[PDB]
Amino acid sequence: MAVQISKKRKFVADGIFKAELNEFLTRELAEDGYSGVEVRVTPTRTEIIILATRTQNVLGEKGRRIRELTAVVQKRFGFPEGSVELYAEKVATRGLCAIAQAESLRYKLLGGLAVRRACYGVLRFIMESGAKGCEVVVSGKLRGQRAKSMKFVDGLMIHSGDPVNYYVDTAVRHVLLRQGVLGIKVKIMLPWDPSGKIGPKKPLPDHVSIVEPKDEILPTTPISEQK
Amino acid sequence: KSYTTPKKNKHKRKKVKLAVLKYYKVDENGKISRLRRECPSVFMASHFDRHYCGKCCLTYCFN
Amino acid sequence: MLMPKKNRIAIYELLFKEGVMVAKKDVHMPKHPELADKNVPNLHVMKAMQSLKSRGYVKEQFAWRHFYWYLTNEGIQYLRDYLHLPPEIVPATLRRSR
RNA sequence: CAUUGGAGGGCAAGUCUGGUGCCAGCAGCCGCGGUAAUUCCAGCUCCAAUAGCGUAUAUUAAAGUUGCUGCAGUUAAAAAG
RNA sequence: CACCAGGAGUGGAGCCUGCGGCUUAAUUUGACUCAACACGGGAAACCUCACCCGGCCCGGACACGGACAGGAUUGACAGAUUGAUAGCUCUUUCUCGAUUCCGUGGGUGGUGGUGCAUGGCCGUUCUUAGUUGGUGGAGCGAUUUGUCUGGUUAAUUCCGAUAACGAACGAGACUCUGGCAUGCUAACUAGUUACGCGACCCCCGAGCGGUCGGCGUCCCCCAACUUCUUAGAGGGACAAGUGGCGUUCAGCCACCCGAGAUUGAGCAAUAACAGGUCUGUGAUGCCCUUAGAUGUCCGGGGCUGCACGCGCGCUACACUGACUGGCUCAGCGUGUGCCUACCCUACGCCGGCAGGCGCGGGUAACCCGUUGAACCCCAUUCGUGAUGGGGAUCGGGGAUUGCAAUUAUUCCCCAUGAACGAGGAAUUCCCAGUAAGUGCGGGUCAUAAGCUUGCGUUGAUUAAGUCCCUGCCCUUUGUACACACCGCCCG
Repeated sequence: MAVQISKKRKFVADGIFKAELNEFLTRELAEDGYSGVEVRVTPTRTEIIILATRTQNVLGEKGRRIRELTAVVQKRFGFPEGSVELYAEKVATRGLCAIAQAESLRYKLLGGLAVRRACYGVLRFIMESGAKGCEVVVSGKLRGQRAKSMKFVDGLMIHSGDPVNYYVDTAVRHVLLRQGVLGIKVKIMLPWDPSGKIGPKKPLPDHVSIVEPKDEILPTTPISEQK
Repeated sequence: KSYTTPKKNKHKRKKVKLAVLKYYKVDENGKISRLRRECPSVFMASHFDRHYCGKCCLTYCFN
Repeated sequence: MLMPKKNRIAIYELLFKEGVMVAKKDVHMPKHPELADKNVPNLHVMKAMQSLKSRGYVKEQFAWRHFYWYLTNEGIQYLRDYLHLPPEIVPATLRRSR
């Protein structure tokens, strides 16, 4: 920022802005599906790529919204001109963007339609786009004064170890009701075996196998060839 | 905060000028005098010992 | 105060200069960011803009010491007719889907 | 202008609203009212016959819970020490 | 989260902390064994405050009717007034001016009530290896198998019983840290520099010569490399071999290759408790406060008052005490305006230290700092003497931040010289760079640690077994218990 500070507080400022903009975009622009963002900083540039299931929300009407919000936010936090930009993209492999399906679910549940028959739909859509295991849990009273919660599970869902955060793309959300709050959590395996966009590492944390092994079986006895 | 039952007077001072009050004298047409002075040296009036006006904090003493 | 004004009208030119606005929740803080040399140190945003939000011609949100103000399409005509300016809806945009 | 019993399941209709707050009442059985009451008191709405409806007490069937047809006696109440 | 084989301790004592107890303008609420008490960056004079006395401000929208041209309505030295140089509010006056208030509807906000209304959320059951459906199968239903003799492991991991088979999650896997790397990868912003004691230095010394020894002394840099050095990948370690055992099943003790498995830190389940979270929140439903506020700025007091009880606690009970003086020896990390007020250091001039002074290095392998770190070291002492100890209490001052330290908030001295002789009531902790001794960092800040949690050193007694005491899991197996022994229960 404008005080030319060390790399420590500079990287910290970068992360402060990532944080200070994430939930801003989530609680601002979620008149659609929502997937995520990705920032990076290069020489005399700083580029921010916004990723959601409506290019038009993040690309504005005739350049209006996205040339209106950007300059105020830019100069307000204190930046140069023409450095910060938001570049739109609609998630190609959508279907296991657990935040996206959880936000669609938040849509469909704040309207008043049933949680179990909607979570069956969440499961159906993620298994349409191809999955390996998921766990969706909701809390809140569906009648009266005594607490209740419900939970759906299927597939493989690793819990301990580090590969949870980057191999299931966990997602959490609230809903507000005239009767009160409900809590929602969706845990979905990442779809791609290879390292596609939301594809994790190529190998699977499991046994060995054969693609084309080699033997030494056929008789090979003394003769030659002269090339 | 205001733990007290009295907060004696949050009311603003009650102003009597909707009802009749002194602004200018009256006289035969063409010559009219001042009840409290309103000329640029609004009420330029000797409050107690000074000339002063409500909001602009106008400046003079005795005119 | 509400009715007295010498530093309250700048918000409408701000809202037609760009339609998305940032604000902070502090009046004890004479601090005002984003070009605060116009002699309105983050005041008078909370006086009459609230009762225009109540109309719904812009939008508001709280988070992280930063309140967000979203200009909407049906507000331009009246947010102008307060000044009788020309009906311009172009804050700065060069019509680039970016 | 035609009603008599209901509006929880059993047992044929409202996950009804203001109340009232285990308080009056309902509930032949369960339980319901212990402020977010489908059992109470009212408004609409719907259930059941219908000039009817139950109420209450004798009578029967269901009954193989009287075993004549045609019971059970280890444990269930049951076989003499 | 246990015993056994031992010690560091409490507990007894000086003193700081929070929990009850008495009170108080209220001494603020939370929590109440273990999973309430240096806990909520809770180390508070004042915002920080939710508490006890007194006041500004309405940002009470807006619609409707009121008041609206003698304008509805908003300012401000006076004499007052106060706790106050409050135009608060009167004496009074003066003008944004249709963007007020008065009644209805809005209750804005909120540290008002609930965690037992709920969410996200932690503790915690129990930390272990335990949680489901598929087919099939035994059961008329509940259920059951799938999940299991035994070898076998930190593992529900293997073999293996074979009505089970094909399946996962929880463990192993998923990472960091420390350790075998004399070979790999290069930094004039790092170091080195072995090389050119070259230039400065002493003759420093026997010698007072050739040279041997010591310069954090420099070379300007367009010399040079990563032994060491911060570390990328390359790559260790897998009961691997064999001496013994089993069934040589999955493995276990040992030794040569030495790093021999496993250095510890992490990561994170199913049912749920009604344990805690609305006083991390505008996470959040009811109702509540809505102009004499629980919203708001501020001043003083309170969260720190003492006849007791308790825990978390620093300092020891002195001779291995220890007093002054020397010199023998780092890495943790923050380090200049911030999301708005104060960033890491060093030099000499003074008073003794505290403390006054200004020049200067630094946005950090640049610079402090080759952190020229203590307690281990030693010279030194009087002499088993509440003793120069253990060292408060309080007296007398000095500075130092701050709007303001008065019930010492901190710092320093003269000086005050006390309660204490390893502590009976219960109990914890660790069997290895681990306890303990322990100086130093980092969080709070205008003030700042006996707390936190890391760096780090000098490093010990015995232990290699066992469930005998408190405790998980297993099997048999009785049960009127179905909120499960704190349960029903009986005269």
